[PDB]
Amino acid sequence: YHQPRVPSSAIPIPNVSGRVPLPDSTPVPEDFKIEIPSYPYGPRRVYHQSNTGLYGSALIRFGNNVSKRNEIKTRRKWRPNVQQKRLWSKSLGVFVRTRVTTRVLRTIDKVGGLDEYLLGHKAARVKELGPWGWMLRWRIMQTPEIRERFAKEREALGLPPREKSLEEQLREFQVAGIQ
Amino acid sequence: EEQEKEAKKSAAKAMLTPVQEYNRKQRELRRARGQPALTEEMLAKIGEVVARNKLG
Amino acid sequence: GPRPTMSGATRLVQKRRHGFLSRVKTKNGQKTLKRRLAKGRLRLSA
Amino acid sequence: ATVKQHVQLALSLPPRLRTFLARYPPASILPAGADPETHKTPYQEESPNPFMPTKHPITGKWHNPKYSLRRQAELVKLAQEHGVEELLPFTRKLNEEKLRKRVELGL
Amino acid sequence: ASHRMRLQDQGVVVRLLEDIPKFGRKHAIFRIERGRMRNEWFPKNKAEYMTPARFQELGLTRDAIGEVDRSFVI
RNA sequence: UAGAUGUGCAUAGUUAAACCGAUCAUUAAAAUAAUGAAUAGUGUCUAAAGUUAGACCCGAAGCCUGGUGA
RNA sequence: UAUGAACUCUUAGAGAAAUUACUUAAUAAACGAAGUGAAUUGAAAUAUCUUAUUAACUUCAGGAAAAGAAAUCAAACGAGAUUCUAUGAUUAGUGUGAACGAAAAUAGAGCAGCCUAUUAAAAUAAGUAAAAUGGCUUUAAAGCUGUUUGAAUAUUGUGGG
Ligand SMILES: [K+]
Ligand SMILES: [K+]
Ligand SMILES: [K+]
Ligand SMILES: [Mg+2]
Ligand SMILES: [Mg+2]
Ligand SMILES: [Mg+2]
Ligand SMILES: [Mg+2]
Ligand SMILES: [Mg+2]
Ligand SMILES: [Mg+2]
Ligand SMILES: [Mg+2]
Ligand SMILES: [Mg+2]
Ligand SMILES: [Mg+2]
Ligand SMILES: [Mg+2]
Ligand SMILES: [Mg+2]
Repeated sequence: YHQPRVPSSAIPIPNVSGRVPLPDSTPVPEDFKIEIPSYPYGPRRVYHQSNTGLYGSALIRFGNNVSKRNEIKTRRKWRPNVQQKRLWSKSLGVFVRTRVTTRVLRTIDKVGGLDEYLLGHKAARVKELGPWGWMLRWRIMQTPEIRERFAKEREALGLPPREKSLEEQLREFQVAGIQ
Repeated sequence: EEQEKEAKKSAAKAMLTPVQEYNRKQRELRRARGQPALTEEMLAKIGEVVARNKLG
Repeated sequence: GPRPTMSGATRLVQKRRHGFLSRVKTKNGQKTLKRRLAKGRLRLSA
Repeated sequence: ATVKQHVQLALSLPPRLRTFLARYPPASILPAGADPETHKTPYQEESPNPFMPTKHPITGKWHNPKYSLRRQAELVKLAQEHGVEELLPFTRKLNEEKLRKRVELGL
Repeated sequence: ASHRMRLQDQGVVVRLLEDIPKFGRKHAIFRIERGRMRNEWFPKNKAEYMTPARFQELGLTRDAIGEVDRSFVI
């Protein structure tokens, strides 16, 4: 989709395919690519339309059409109620455009927002995210809000405090370009 | 060619949540504890129960 | 009855239609090669 | 000499039984003057009874027992073949517990 | 009247982080339409979703949800 | 050494069915009032058979799916 | 038991495979799982049904794959993961019919349990269980599922069957 530009972040919201093309203005070293970790459960072999949106666990379903009298079976299709909405992201601070079903819109409200819906670690949720939901999950992990929220949640779990982030690399390429 | 595939297979470890990283740290500590052992004194006391319930 | 449909036939149209490159580079052409390769054919194409 | 024969009977049990007793030793086989609470096993500290469910303190959610009801019946059946059924912790699958509940309450 | 009706959503529970006129005072909990909260309030940080976790941290329970006050004045 | 284990058929009939039982069922209560039904099975071989599989043999036009060819 | 050599194409890119141009460029079929899914045929016609969760196609994967240590079955006694074969069974049951068709259990082949899994995985699972509706499967249960809605917190009897 045509995503807004993050207010203070060089990194753009990933593309549907996974690529993160940087603008020509941003200086990039020779052969440098922003790669997103592979989706654990891999793409969805059927209904590739769901690999580019938040479809939860809904696919296109095939069944029969039954007549009133003779009950003659004819094959038909059931399609999920797929829409295209602009969802607010507190971490990014913009309106992430995406295709989301009406059932996942109620989940975004149930958990407290898109950011809370993308950070869920339960297996049932990582499967519902899909390749696209795994790219938005990776994106909000680069923001300082989530980075400063996960660092505070590690002090409660008795974990050592946590090397260079992706935002700094792009920042250092703008300095090295002038030298 | 394999070092870039094992690093590409374990590349999602930087996307872990604080809870996931906490559970993965406990297995290393739990696996390092080992298995408890039965001392000769505890084994001798178990034999009495076996003999008492088999021979009398 | 049959007709003389090979009159004026050229050998450049035989490689473009039933050639080897026309089959390895197409999804349906890999089947023909694999089918003919499983049967034991020597002349997989043209 | 009798003590040597006793240790040869405890080592004659299947590894499945010895493994369970090693990490869940009852107070009976513990040292004479030992205290049940002290010198607990790392497995015992997680849950006193592996067969009963436990409510995690931090998160108000019940954790499944380490051994499922099916596995609870395989240990009781294997423990009863070597006369070590008096060492397992309380279980609904125990032969004496099944019988006591029937006589006490009935159908 | 009937023994079964059309299933309807009653709204989402939110706690106002500001003091929006014509709805309620600050820190007011009530059920609002999903459209207004999703498109107008949540982006502007005017309210927040009252998830079960939020209820625990704030010490309140599910029996504290109020009603919308259309007559409210600043 | 010792103990147990492994389809099945028959040994009891009667009724829609159970209870019941050398008796049972109908008779809205039952009852020699009336009527019907009671006694060698089982395994194997040889052969002839019913049933399901292509099913004694040969033969369509056509239907569907996947590919080929201007 | 070691050892020298082992060309070109399929198989860099292009192309009319065994050429070009480069270079220490390289992996068929059958078998497996999911998705999609007919018709001939039988019913002496034919629509439900049957043929058939079949053939075929598509994707993905390994030498095998899948499945798997019970929210399983039993019935007041108890059994104790998955997979393969036989019996149970031309049975229960379903269906106007034609026909379709289990499970417990038993025997054999194998046998292994676990989360500290012997390769690195839970802080015990919520838009989930479930309900209405449209379908699949099916015996009306259980199971799968698009749409609209939507729970509870352990034998001190919470949750599923
Ligand atoms: K699609
Ligand atoms: K012709
Ligand atoms: K059902
Ligand atoms: Mg011509
Ligand atoms: Mg509404
Ligand atoms: Mg009889
Ligand atoms: Mg070449
Ligand atoms: Mg080539
Ligand atoms: Mg007829
Ligand atoms: Mg029948
Ligand atoms: Mg649970
Ligand atoms: Mg359901
Ligand atoms: Mg029920
Ligand atoms: Mg259920």
